[PDB]
Amino acid sequence: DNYSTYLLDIEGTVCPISFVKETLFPYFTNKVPQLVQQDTRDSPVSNILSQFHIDNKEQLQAHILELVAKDVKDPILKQLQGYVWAHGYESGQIKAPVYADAIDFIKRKKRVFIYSSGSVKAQKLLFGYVQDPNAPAHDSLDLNSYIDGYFDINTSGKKTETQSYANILRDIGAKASEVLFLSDNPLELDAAAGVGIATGLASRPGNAPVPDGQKYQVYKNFETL
Ligand SMILES: [Mg+2]
Repeated sequence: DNYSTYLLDIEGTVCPISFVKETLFPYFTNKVPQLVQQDTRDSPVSNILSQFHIDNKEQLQAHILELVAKDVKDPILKQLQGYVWAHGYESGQIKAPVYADAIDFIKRKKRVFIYSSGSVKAQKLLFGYVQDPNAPAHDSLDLNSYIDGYFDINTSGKKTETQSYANILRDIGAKASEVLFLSDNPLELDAAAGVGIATGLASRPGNAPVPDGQKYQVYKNFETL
């Protein structure tokens, strides 16, 4: 095809932007009280919880819920989230709603890398438990065997800085002209375009509107790519 490699944003690009707020955050916040109130010092979750450095369980419970409500990027929160979400996914309580055409795209393209604000471990977990478009309530699908790599803010830098894309090109080992980057955020695409990577503006139901006067090619789905 036109490109050797594809770089994909997650939220608003391959997954509905509604997933994190309608499903992941509420799932996690509903589980918090039980895990905090049950206090066995020797647990794998107990080691995570101790890294908040708050001994009072009422204060700890309130603090965790505050961090979620204020969208605070605390790595101890992300680990706690990872632990709760892993069990949610493994138990079948949650499934990642990847668009049917994004599933097909990932399965057919030869070189596919993910770049997201979520950590690499969280991305791998999301792509391991994908909702089956043919039967949402049946078993989830594993797309990890179709993904060649994952990038996050820690591995590569901020999504709006050109340098971050230079870091990804180094790790991908591809000429910038051979890479297409798909994202719903124009500021990400602008950063990518600074190092010569081709760009495409993903448009999905629930995303912020696309202004009439805008420079990027718009993709409503990935069937034509
Ligand atoms: Mg996005």
